[PDB]
Amino acid sequence: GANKTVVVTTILESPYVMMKKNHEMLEGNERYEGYCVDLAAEIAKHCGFKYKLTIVGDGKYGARDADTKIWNGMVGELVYGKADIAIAPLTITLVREEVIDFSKPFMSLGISIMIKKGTPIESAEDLSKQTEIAYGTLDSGSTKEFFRRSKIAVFDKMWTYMRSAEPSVFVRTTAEGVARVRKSKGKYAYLLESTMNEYIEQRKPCDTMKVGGNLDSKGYGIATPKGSSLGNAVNLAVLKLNEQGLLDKLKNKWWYDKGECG
Amino acid sequence: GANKTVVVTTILESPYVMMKKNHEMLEGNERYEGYCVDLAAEIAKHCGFKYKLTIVGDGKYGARDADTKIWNGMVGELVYGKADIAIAPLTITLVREEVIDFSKPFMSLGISIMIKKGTPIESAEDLSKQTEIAYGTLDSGSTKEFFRRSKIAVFDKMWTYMRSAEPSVFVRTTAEGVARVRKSKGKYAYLLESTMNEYIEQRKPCDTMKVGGNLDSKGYGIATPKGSSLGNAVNLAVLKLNEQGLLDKLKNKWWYDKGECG
Ligand SMILES: N[C@@H](Cn1c(=O)[nH]c(=O)c2cocc21)C(=O)O
Ligand SMILES: N[C@@H](Cn1c(=O)[nH]c(=O)c2cocc21)C(=O)O
Ligand SMILES: [Cl-]
Ligand SMILES: [Cl-]
Ligand SMILES: [Cl-]
Ligand SMILES: [Cl-]
Ligand SMILES: [Li+]
Ligand SMILES: [Li+]
Repeated sequence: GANKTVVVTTILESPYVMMKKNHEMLEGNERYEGYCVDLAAEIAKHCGFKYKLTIVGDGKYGARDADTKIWNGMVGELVYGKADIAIAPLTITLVREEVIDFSKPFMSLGISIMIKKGTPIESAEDLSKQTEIAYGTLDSGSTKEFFRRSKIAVFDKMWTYMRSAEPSVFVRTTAEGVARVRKSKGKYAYLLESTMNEYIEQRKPCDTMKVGGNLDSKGYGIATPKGSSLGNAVNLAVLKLNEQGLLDKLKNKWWYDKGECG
Repeated sequence: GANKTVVVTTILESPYVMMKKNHEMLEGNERYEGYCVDLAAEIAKHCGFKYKLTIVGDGKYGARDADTKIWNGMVGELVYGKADIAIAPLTITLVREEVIDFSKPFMSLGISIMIKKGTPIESAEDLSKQTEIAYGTLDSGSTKEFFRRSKIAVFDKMWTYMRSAEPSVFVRTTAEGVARVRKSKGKYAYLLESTMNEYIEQRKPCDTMKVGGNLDSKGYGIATPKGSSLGNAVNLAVLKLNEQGLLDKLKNKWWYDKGECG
């Protein structure tokens, strides 16, 4: 039948998607800005569709409840037909790949350590061998799931520590994790995706840093419902944008051109 | 119908696939060793297929002749039905994605600069601004195609330099490029994939190094003919192996555990 406007699901997470300061004077997609807003515009331009940015209702990326078998988050919105495409910092994982389609990665990343400057930690092994410096992750998402599911000795030890540490080492949002690092006088380290770690390192008050190698090597992908015709074109668009250098340009724009730490 | 042995196409390129020193005393898949040999075994274990490693007849990765429209290399073997899967350091690119299926990446990489130690070059921009130190790429493959197709000023300038430089700055094999760096007294720099650059930096006589940031960010993928049923399972296997840390283990095994430079 006739073309329809493509429903995009995304999530408010700086610098990927933010409401503009003047959003009340704007309408529709123009209310938002960020890396994923720019990426959505480029994908739509190359694929020739009109689209509407919507914000995922439950604030989650995507996981399946073990009891009800229901998928939540942006993955769920795709699985249940509430959105046509997810354009967000959504990690390509096996369990998600089984239920939705993903483009090839538009950004590479790995789990990483954020410390307050001066914290005597250089690696995941360092954290795992001690408890004076508490450490944790988001309470939902692929970083938490990495530790929960790991059979690698160091990361399994870290997960056992995280589950049993008091007070809770988990946080609900990136902002909460960053604030906790900044306010804990070196006694909290935050495990988060390297992309986000790099972004925060260039934000005032310039008191955090990424330390150590990444713990894994993953990618973010554009997601569509399994079998959706849109998937092929969107994937070719990601590859084209990468080959043209435009994904690198967008990362530089949102991470470094605007950096606040010199 | 009944299960059939899966025909794998690959290419002799160290450390991905090499003939064992004692290969004459061995048969079948046991004649070969390397990262991609180990990876093929893990993929087959997880997917439950038997397979035969074969070596691509024409020694190429995969490109389409502009006049005849015929695909060569491992891509061609898939397109024309001569192999069922390609397991090799095969870069995911747009033009290839249009004709074959690719798994999500099993290895990340970018184009990079190899110098003989002491060469006064730190970046692609450095190379592009001069001619005393000649520089080039393989005469076939995705690294050459990156420069040929680039509309980025620095890389377009480098391509124009490479096409017009005398004597020819192109090489036919990785070994030829490495040898040329080693024998040219600092007057040749080799543009190659970062993975390979890192491998060579750990090989005697320990006289090369990787310099500068990568020029792009790409991945190697396992390839199957478009629409092949094997593609889904193989892709899930790559993701599982990545999530288990086994791809990192294989890279360490073939790059660093065996490193010859300390
Ligand atoms: N990418 C993850 C969600 N996520 C995460 O787990 N850790 C982080 O530090 C993140 C920053 O932005 C999004 C993030 C997923 O897809 O679940
Ligand atoms: N990955 C490339 C082929 N290739 C390449 O172009 N440059 C290199 O330095 C390589 C090392 O191994 C394979 C390589 C393709 O798929 O064409
Ligand atoms: Cl509509
Ligand atoms: Cl282990
Ligand atoms: Cl057979
Ligand atoms: Cl440019
Ligand atoms: Li999928
Ligand atoms: Li494809």
